[PDB]
Parts: sequence; C-alpha cells; structure tokens
Amino acid sequence: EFNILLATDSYKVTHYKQYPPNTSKVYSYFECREKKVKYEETVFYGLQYILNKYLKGKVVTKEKIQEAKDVYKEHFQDDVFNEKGWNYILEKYDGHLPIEIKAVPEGFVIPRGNVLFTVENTDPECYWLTNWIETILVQSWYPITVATNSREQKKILAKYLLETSGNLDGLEYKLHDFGYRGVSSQETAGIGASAHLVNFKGTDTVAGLALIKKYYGTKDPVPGYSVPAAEHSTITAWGKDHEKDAFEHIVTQFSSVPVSVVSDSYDIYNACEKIWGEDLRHLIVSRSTQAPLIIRPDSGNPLDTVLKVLEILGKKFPVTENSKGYKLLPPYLRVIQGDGVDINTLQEIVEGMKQKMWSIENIAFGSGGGLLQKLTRDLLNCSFKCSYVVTNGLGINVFKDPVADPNKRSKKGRLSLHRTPAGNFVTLEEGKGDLEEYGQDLLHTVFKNGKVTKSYSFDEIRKNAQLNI
Amino acid sequence: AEFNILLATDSYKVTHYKQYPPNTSKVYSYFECREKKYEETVFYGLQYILNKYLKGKVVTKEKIQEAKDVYKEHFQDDVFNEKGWNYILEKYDGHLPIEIKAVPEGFVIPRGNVLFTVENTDPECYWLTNWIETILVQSWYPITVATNSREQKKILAKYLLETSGNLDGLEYKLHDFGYRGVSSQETAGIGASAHLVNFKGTDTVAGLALIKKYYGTKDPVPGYSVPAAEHSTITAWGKDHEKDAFEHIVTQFSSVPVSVVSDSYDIYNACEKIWGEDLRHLIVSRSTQAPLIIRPDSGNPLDTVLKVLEILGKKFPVTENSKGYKLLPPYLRVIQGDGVDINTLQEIVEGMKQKMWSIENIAFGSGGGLLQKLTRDLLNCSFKCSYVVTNGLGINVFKDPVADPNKRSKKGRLSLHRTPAGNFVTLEEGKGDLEEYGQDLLHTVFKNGKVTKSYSFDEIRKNAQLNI
Ligand SMILES: O=C(Nc1ccc(CN2C(=O)c3ccccc3C2=O)cc1)N1CC(c2cccnc2)C1
Ligand SMILES: O=C(Nc1ccc(CN2C(=O)c3ccccc3C2=O)cc1)N1CC(c2cccnc2)C1
Repeated sequence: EFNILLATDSYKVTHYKQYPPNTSKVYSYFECREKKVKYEETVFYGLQYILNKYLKGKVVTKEKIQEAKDVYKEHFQDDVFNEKGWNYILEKYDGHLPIEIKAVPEGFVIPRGNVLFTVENTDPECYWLTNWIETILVQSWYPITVATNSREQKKILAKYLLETSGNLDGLEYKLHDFGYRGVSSQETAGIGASAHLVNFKGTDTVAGLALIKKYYGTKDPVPGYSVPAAEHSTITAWGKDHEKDAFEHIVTQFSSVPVSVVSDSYDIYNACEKIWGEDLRHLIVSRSTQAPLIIRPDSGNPLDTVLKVLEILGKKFPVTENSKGYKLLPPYLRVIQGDGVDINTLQEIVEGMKQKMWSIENIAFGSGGGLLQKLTRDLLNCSFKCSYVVTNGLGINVFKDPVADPNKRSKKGRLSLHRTPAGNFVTLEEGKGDLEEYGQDLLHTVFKNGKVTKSYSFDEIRKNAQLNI
Repeated sequence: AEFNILLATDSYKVTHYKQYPPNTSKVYSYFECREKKYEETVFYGLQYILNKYLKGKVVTKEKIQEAKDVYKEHFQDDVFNEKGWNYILEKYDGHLPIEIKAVPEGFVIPRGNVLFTVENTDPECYWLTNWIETILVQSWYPITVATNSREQKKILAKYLLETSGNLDGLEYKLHDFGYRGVSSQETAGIGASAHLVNFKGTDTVAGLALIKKYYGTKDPVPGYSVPAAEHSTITAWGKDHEKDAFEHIVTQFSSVPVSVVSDSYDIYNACEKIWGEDLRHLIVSRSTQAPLIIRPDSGNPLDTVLKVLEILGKKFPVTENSKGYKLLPPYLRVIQGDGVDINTLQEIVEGMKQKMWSIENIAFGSGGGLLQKLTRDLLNCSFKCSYVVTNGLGINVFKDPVADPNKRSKKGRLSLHRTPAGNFVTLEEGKGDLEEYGQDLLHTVFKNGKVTKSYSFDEIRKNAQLNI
C-alpha cells in the first residue's frame, strides 16, 4: 500500500518551516532545460500515469498520517513532521490534494526550454504541498526520456529506410523492446515499455501492455505485438551436436508465423552457411511473406557481425537489387540485431548497411538496456523549480541563477506555452501569457483538487508524437 | 490492477514450451555476474523478489484467462500454454513447483560465480524455470547498487583513514539523493535499500518501508536524514533576501544539523559575506552535534569544494589534526551533492588530500550516479541454462559464442565452495557431489511456492562489511 506522505525526499518534510512566513502560494514548473545526438525536442509523456496511480482521490487517511509521523520521528531523531498540515487536507478535503496541475497535451513534441507542466496549491494553507510532490512528479523524466530517445531512433531508421528502399513500410516494427530483464524494477518495465510504444508497435516487455490499458486506453486490441522467438536455452538443451534439430523443430512449430531463431549459440557463421543455407534451406524457401525466418546473431561486434551474416545469406539465398540499388534478401528471410543496440550503435549499423549497399528492409533492431535503462534525468535536464510565490498578498517572480552555471538559471513568474504565428512554441514568463498576444495558453488543467480533469487516449498520444518526416 | 506472473515475462518465453526437446523433464539454470573494476559483487535483493512476486498462490483462473486473452491479441495466434498453467493451478493450488538455492544475502562473491540456481520440481513444469528468468534477472539492480555503493565506501574509508587516522562517521559520508532521479517509485525503494546495506544516510524514504517489510532491523529505522534547504525555500524570499532566508532556516533548526544550499546566486559570496561575516555569529555558536552544513550545488565539483574550503578557512579557525590535515571547526561542514558518482567522488577525495584537507570536513550526496546510472552490463549479470533432463538422460548444456569467449556459460549442476585459503570456486558438471571441501554455500531460499530461508537486514549488513 502506497502512502504519498512517505513518497518525498526526506528534507522536504522540513520545508514548511523554511518558506517566508505568510506564504499562501508556491507555484512551480517542469522543463527539459536547454544547453552527436542533441535531443532538441521532447515527447511529453507519462504524467497521466502518475496523476492516476499516485495523486488522485483520497490519498490522505488517518492510518497514513500515523505511519509517516512514526517513521519520520525515527528517521529524523526529532519531531519535525507537519501533522497539522496533513490533517487539514484530511478534514477539509477528505484527503484529496488541493493542487492544480496544468500540462501540455501528452504526445506533444516540444523543443527544449519550454514549460511542459505547472503545479500550484489551491488552498493557502497548503503552500507547502506544491514542492512536496516534486519528487513524484520529476519521475516523469523517465517516460519522457524513453519516449524521446525512442523517437530519435525512429528518425534514424526512417531516414535510412526511405534512403535504401523509397518507402516507410513496417517502420513501426523496426525497433523491438528487449528491455524487461535489463531494467531496475517491474514498475520501470511497464513505464519504459509504454513510452517506447508511443513510437513503435513491437514489444517483448509484456508489462507495458497493462499499463497503457489501465492508465490511457486504446481502441486497438493490444497496444503492442510480438513474434515467437528462441533463446539460447531452447537451442542448447538439444545438445551441441543437435543445433540442427533445435532449428528444425522450432521453424516447423512456427511455420505459419514469423519466428526469430537466435543462431550464435556456438558459431553464428557456421549456422548461417551450413544449417540455414544448406541443411534446412528447403524449410526456409517454402516460408510465407507473412511468416519469414528472422535470423538472430547475439554476440560479437554489432556492425561487423551483421555484415558477415548478410553476405553469407547473399551466397546461399537469392539476393535482389531494389529501386534504390540496395541488396534485398528474399521475403521469407530477415535478420534481427538484438545485441549492443542503443541510439549510437543503431546509427553505426544502418550507416554501415548503407555503405555496403544493403537495404534496411532486411533488418529490425532489438534493444533492451540501451532503450529503457541506460538513460538519466540529465540527458534532457528534466527539472522542477519554483518560479512564483505569494507571501502576505505580494506575488514575486522567483528563480535560481548560479554564478558558475548559467545553464542552471530557471524561468520567472507565472508561465504559459503558446503557438507562435509561424507554427512554433514560446514560453512566456512573468504572467505575460495573460495578454494572449500569441493566443491561448497550450497547457490544460489535467489535475485539480484530487481529480483528473483531462485524460488522453494512448491513440491521440501516438498521433501527437508522429514524425513530421 | 494486481500483479499477474503470467504477464510478467518476455513475450517470447510464452512460446518456449513448444521449443524444448521432446520429453524434457528438467531445465536447470543459474545466475552469475560474469568476469571481464568491480572484482567482488554484493549479493542482495532476491528475498524481495521471492516474497513479492513468487511465493503463494500466484496462479488463478482469472489470471490464466487474463493472460490468454492478451496473448491471443499480442501474438496474433493462440500460442499460450493455458494447459500448463492450469496444471499448476489444479495440482499445486497455484504455487510454483520451483526450487531456488542462493548464496546468503550480503555475501561478497567474486565475478564468474554461481549466485543462485533455479529448477522445476515437477517434470510437467520443465518450461517454468526460464519463464521466471525475466523477474529473477532484475536482481541485477539491487546487486549492482549494493556493489557500486560498497566501492564508494571503500574509497571514502581509504581517504578518511589517510587524512584523519580513524573511520568515524563513514556510514554518513555518502547520502542518497536519488529518489527524483530514478525511473519509478518501486526502483527508488529497491535502490535506496541496496545503498542502505553500506550506509545509513538516505533521503529516498521508499527504502525504509522495503527493509521493514522484507528484511527487518533491530533498530526502529535503517536510514537517517537531517533537515536541509532547497532552492525554492531560499529563492521564495527574493534575490535580495538570501541572508533573511539563511537566518530563518538556521534559527528554526538551531539545535540539529542543517544543510543549507548556498549557490542560488553566488556560492562564494554566500560563503565569504553571508556565512563568513553577517551570519557568522549564528554559526560559531552552534553545537558539535548540530553544525551548519554548507551545500554548494553547481560548477566543477572539485574546484567548487576547494574554493569553498579556502573561503571558510579564511573566515573561521582551521586546525591541523593528528594526521597533519586541515580541519574545519566542529560547528561547520560541507556537502558536495552535485555531479557525484564513483569516479567524481574518487577525484574529490584525491583533490582534497592533495590540497591537505581532511575528509572529516565533507560528506557527499549522490542521486542519479548512485541509483540510476547503472546497467545489467556493469557486472555482466546473466541467467543461463546449464543442465537439462531429456528422456531420462541428464546432460550438461552451455553457450559458447565463436566471436565472444566472455559469453561462455558454465556447464551442468553447480555449487559454490570456499577453499581453506578462503577464496570462492564454482564446481561445474555436478562435481560438488564429491564433497571435496566443506558444504555448498547455496542454501534453498524458495521451494514449491514457499520461502524456505530468510535473512534480516542486520545479517546482510554484517556479511557486507568492508575488509578493514
Ligand atoms: O528477436 C526477437 N523478437 C523479434 C524479432 C524481430 C521482430 C520484428 N519483426 C516483425 O514483427 C515481423 C513481422 C513480419 C515479418 C518480419 C518481421 C520482423 O522482423 C519482432 C520481434 N526476440 C524476442 C527475444 C528477446 C527478448 C528479450 C531479451 N532478449 C531477447 C529475441
Ligand atoms: O544536503 C542534504 N542533506 C544532507 C547533508 C549532509 C549529510 C551528512 N551529514 C550528516 O548526516 C551529519 C550529522 C551530524 C553532523 C554533520 C552531518 C553531515 O554532514 C546528510 C544529508 N540535502 C538533502 C537534500 C537533497 C537534494 C537533492 C536530492 N535529495 C535530497 C539536500
């Protein structure tokens, strides 16, 4: 059972005693601060999950106040917990948070250094609450960063797909999520997988399917799809001497559907030349355009291994030249590179495939740790700061401006996001957005006093995150 | 809501029951942190997985139907082992017929060593062993956080010993600041608890409830914190009232330690004029157990610490300890909470020693470097099948990639032993049965939906202790 009173940074428990006396409003905002992947624009995704899972409804109970008071007395070796403040929310509001959250629509692709969401207390007694929930809200850095980095990889794949083949067919099935085991927790898996599924349709991280269904919803049967595939265990269990029988049984069991057969168990080059290219060739050439064999190398240099595999297949199977002049394997034969794949190495493989005249139609990518784990809050400088305060009737525009780091400077006053006359975005500071020079604020109220006031379907998120191309 | 184990694996594993050789009755697999710094790994976090996701009735009629409906759409085919999960529900009342043996939690084991093993206790459930690989491999995260945190405790102990002569207050030298910098609420709890195996200082409150619930301590809480300011509690006063904010906060926390972030506008100015002159009288009057902890939070981490220490040393009396290292007065300390990871901490303790500053003067706060900037590939944490039983024959199975010899896995039934010299060794091919030296260090922790052996967090802390 989750308790919002124990889901903050410990020092925030002490902050109610630190603000200027008679503070009635603490108003804060979140941005991906500005500074070969630059990440100049970000997909805004994941807040709806946090609003629903942690912030809406009766989140304050007498049992939760008692739990927090007893924990923090031991944790601080001092009584410094705001029992009165939390009891006030319980009595006046039936444990519903007197907070208002305004955000940019989910799936929206916004350039760096723009307000993405704002937080403020609706009750003067709860000026301290705005920054209590900073910690839980700042964790939206993760779904944002996964969705942005995955979108950046989609631009790479889309460039090389159109370059080498003239179409963008099956782009949505070119980057497969292999990350379930490589993430820090079961919860991160669902969050991360769901963020990737904003840009792609292929996933092995089953957790992401239920998260979308519960917090976003879709008109579609499933948010994501997978194909039957082998692991080293289902190959090696047959014995070193029976790597052929493993391959033979697997391709026969899944003959009406595409099947990924890991082929590096002992010798990848030997598996492609002797097993697939000769001994089981009659089981390959017969396969459907809707049911191809997907060969999977899983070791060695990703670009080197990819090229050696493809040419072996070029000798043993008929390779056709396409409209652009790029080599194309038969429709029943494809490849998956599911090892050492991140945004950088993905770029190096597709560039190499282009340089050796191979079409990107021939391959798909499998990314785990690089896709959902090897990402930090600093990649996009995801940050939550106080920009405005009301103390004893006087509103003041506040910000930090550290001398040794001007990139750490934050925005001032009440903020708003606007569509510019040239179809771009601008963040207005100091409440200038009230004048509506560039029309209405693009932030909408998504949360107000314990209630989710605006929700997005995963379908409109997907439409919003589409590549301009 | 509610967790469903049938929905808690990599999609392809749903298809493996149809891939294993005909008449397979046992699939035996193991976990290790493969070799080729991190020479020794802290085993921690498996008990959390066992209790939370694997023990008891983890299979229900509703959960089978939930999985079946999903996979039908997910795969565009009815490839799901409904009959196999139904068997577990009927025969074992939804309890997992599995046996997990693991090295005790807190143990410090070198790389390329069996940490835990999994095998099915029913021949109809040969497929179950690797179904749960995905859930078990996630133990990489508490192992890596506990290991990387212990490595930092090693650096801190060495440098604190060379500059002060003692290891006093070591457990409070690396404070967890990672709550906001992690991927989820669950990761925060797991990660914070893993740092707490080595230290006692945390701001990631989620770690306490995990330890209380899954491990337990003699002490009321495993982790402690101090009141501290943030940029918003400073800046809310206005740019011209930084002295007023400071005065207020140090007066409110007059008799307890207090961390005050001082780089809102100008760190050096805040040190030299505000703390150094104007509010100096409010600092020199403080108790040794209630000091002012100055927090810089931007600029080059080493250059900023050295310049801060230089300014404080010109405004407050600095002494030379028994080691001949510069010591600040007991009512004044520093916390470097920005840009701290294993590499930068090392550079900062190095830089201070070279500028004759004692490490008694500083503590570190680490967020993303401590709990987020870590991957499964750091310690090469992997789950591999080493042994199978097919048509009554038991055979040793392994992977040996032609282009990567590091990726070669162990063969057959494994066991972890200690030589009389003290070093660990993994017996392959069932050689453990020859009881060549002592007992197997792997003890049954899980068997048939039941958690068979448990460790307290105090036990884990003892097993995890530094050599010195
Ligand atoms: O390779 C896979 N899956 C797999 C491979 C390729 C594709 C992409 N794709 C299609 O959808 C498709 C449809 C029709 C024709 C061609 C194709 C195609 O090429 C999808 C999944 N694995 C799951 C497994 C894994 C999971 C976790 C960790 N480590 C390993 C290894
Ligand atoms: O600085 C802190 N805490 C803090 C400061 C110093 C210490 C170390 N320490 C002691 O325990 C102690 C006891 C007695 C005397 C001296 C000391 C001392 O020096 C621990 C925590 N912050 C919490 C906050 C933050 C920022 C970002 C993210 N998450 C949280 C900023």
